[PDB]
Amino acid sequence: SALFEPYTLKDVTLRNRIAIPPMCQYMAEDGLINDWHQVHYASMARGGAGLLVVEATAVAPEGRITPGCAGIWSDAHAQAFVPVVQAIKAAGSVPGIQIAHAGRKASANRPWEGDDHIGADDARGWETIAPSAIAFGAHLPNVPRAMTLDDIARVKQDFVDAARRARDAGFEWIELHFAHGYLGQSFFSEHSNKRTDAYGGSFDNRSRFLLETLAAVREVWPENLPLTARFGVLEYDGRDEQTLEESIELARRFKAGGLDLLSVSVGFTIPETNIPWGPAFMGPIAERVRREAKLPVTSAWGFGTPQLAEAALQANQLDLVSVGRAHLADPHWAYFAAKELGVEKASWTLPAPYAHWLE
Amino acid sequence: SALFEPYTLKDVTLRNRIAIPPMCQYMAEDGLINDWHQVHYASMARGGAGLLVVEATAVAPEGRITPGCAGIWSDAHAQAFVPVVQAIKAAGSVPGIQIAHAGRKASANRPWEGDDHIGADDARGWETIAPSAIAFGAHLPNVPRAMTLDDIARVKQDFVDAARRARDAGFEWIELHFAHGYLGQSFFSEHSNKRTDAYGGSFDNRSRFLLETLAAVREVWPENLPLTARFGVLEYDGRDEQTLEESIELARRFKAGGLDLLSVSVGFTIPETNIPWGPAFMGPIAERVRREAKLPVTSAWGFGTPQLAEAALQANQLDLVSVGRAHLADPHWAYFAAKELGVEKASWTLPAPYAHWLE
Ligand SMILES: Cc1cc2c(cc1C)N(C[C@H](O)[C@H](O)[C@H](O)COP(=O)(O)O)c1[nH]c(=O)[nH]c(=O)c1N2
Ligand SMILES: Cc1cc2c(cc1C)N(C[C@H](O)[C@H](O)[C@H](O)COP(=O)(O)O)c1[nH]c(=O)[nH]c(=O)c1N2
Ligand SMILES: CCCCN1C=C(C(N)=O)CCC1
Ligand SMILES: CCCCN1C=C(C(N)=O)CCC1
Ligand SMILES: [Ca+2]
Repeated sequence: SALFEPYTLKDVTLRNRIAIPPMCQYMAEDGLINDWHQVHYASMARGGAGLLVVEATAVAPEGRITPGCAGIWSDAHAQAFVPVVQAIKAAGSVPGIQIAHAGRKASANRPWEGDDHIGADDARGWETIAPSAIAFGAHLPNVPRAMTLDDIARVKQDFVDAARRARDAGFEWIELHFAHGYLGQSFFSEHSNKRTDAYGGSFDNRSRFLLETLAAVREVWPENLPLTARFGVLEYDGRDEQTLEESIELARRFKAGGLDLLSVSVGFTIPETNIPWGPAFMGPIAERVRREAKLPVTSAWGFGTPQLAEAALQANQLDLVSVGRAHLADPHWAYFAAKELGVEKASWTLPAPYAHWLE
Repeated sequence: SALFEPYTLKDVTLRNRIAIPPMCQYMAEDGLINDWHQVHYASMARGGAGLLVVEATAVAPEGRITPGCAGIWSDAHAQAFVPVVQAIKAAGSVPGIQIAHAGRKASANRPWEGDDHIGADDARGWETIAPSAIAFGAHLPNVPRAMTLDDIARVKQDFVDAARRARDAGFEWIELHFAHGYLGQSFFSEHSNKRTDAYGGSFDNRSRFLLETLAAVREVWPENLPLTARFGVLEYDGRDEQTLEESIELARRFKAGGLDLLSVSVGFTIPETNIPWGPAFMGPIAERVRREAKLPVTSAWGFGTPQLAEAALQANQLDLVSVGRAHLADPHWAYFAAKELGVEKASWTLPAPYAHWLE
């Protein structure tokens, strides 16, 4: 089975091609993770996935999506991740982390608590920052503060500091969050970036924040550990042909800047879109990025069917398959997949105290 | 649906009728549980089961099955369970524990490490104790030493000490392990008990160790928390009619002695048997014990299909359905069952960070 072949990137070897993508838990307090996360991540890692990327973790407090988001903006925050890292490794999985800044989509309620921008009366809220003073709209009407050159320099340095802290916590895989309409994606998109300085206007200028951040992080992140990023390569906003061409060119520049793998996603930069949600709908998009930018890729958004995952690998659309919600439903989904694809000794996808009894 | 009705017994209310029965993990060292257990139990509790009975926990070192079995024979051992109790409660489940003594089946290898008696030259082994100096046979050939009267007093007191510790660690449900061929079962069975003192021969005498242990535990275990036991009510040894009749009379005496619920199982006292394994095969046996002894019951051994569980409850065969291996496969099996049975807002069997997304 393609899905259960190992994968080696730099010095890291994954035991199979199942990745658990970052999934916000909204259970942290002041950025600090706790027993919610400890058990959540340890249980999924024991489930058999080869790679577990920890949820979007804010590089600065204002970079959280919500008051429940994890952070890594101080050494105390980083120390809190050490037992999560070590529990993932003890299970035989590889620990990764996604470091993030929510940009204009920050200062929002938890999804099951309204999922909308926090109101001004509410004392949980904070001022948001973005390339331009323009609101997402819809359920996120708050207008961000337009970043100055000093802000841009400060945020870049926050990504660098976060990467250094991830390294020292023991993460073996890092993912820069340049997707889903948050700070990085919003610098790239003409929808949200109306700057007239070096960071807006042209393709080179709009790309600049992303490329400068990647290069700054590259200076502290170990050369022998995968350096990856997540990027929304189209919006389904009526501009897909040109947007995707630009996105793929940026992926070529990521590669020339030392990126080891790209997690291919959707932009979500504005609400006025028509995303054609469906089983494995990103497969052919990821394939095009992979082939044209000549870079390893993963993608998500409809692969929790073991046959869909296997198919995407056999078609060389993906190098890793990211399976999210199915792991929330069943933290041992990788075992389920091994059974469903007829892997020999499928139960030994799991640790002995389970595997012995399930074969 | 019947599966998702609450259950109240003494001061304890279970949020549904799904119980996770005790399942040995063989991952402890010198009886001390560790991070294996912490995550294992916390993840299953978050999966939605109403009751989680912690694995067979030895009241004394020689009463472990294996060198990996959990123990509660010191206050340090009991303190190790406190975070497990706390995590089970935090998940909305009720924490229980099974306290145990393996009798002549003790001093064995872990199941994936041969599953047989440790040989005499292996320094990991120990002398075993039992009512009479008779081996189980087959893969457990070691002959136990016959217990003295002082041994019997000491082991009863170890059960008392274990219950006291379990109480103080915060467990809300206790289960005495009088099943599966271990020490208690072996006092009751004529196959293993050939004693000629007060603890063997007659039905009263064979019952004595079990009834005295129950009464001694009852003195320390709070009256407002369920006091339960697991007991093998037949062997499938060609003596089932008489064995079942005696087992049911013993169950009546347990009830008279303050037992709140009986977990109905198979004796496994000797290897020379013909157990008719199949889906829910214990259902009719449990029903008969329930009806004739007038005690609430649970059972296991083939109920991990949601329809089989639901059917057993509607037929009033069981008050709680114990689902073991399906929870090793999927710690969130209770959510899977809620979906399979068409429970409304089934995803909210799980905590919010999962339920919101799975709706
Ligand atoms: C609870 C939850 C939380 C998040 C997500 C989604 C969900 C369900 N996703 C998107 C996620 O990584 C993935 O791409 C999607 O879930 C699609 O994959 P599945 O169809 O769920 O396998 C996500 N994406 C990301 O880049 N960083 C993150 O922290 C989050 N957080
Ligand atoms: C790994 C493992 C370990 C144990 C068990 C079984 C398994 C699979 N079982 C028996 C268990 O509680 C249950 O009765 C059986 O698993 C049958 O139920 P299922 O068919 O698995 O739902 C068990 N029984 C018991 O009384 N105390 C225990 O500690 C153990 N340990
Ligand atoms: C962005 C649209 C839906 C996917 N989600 C992504 C998140 C992320 N942190 O990238 C958080 C919630 C949902
Ligand atoms: C006689 C074996 C029945 C199932 N098991 C029960 C155990 C028990 N501790 O009661 C341990 C292993 C297996
Ligand atoms: Ca011996």
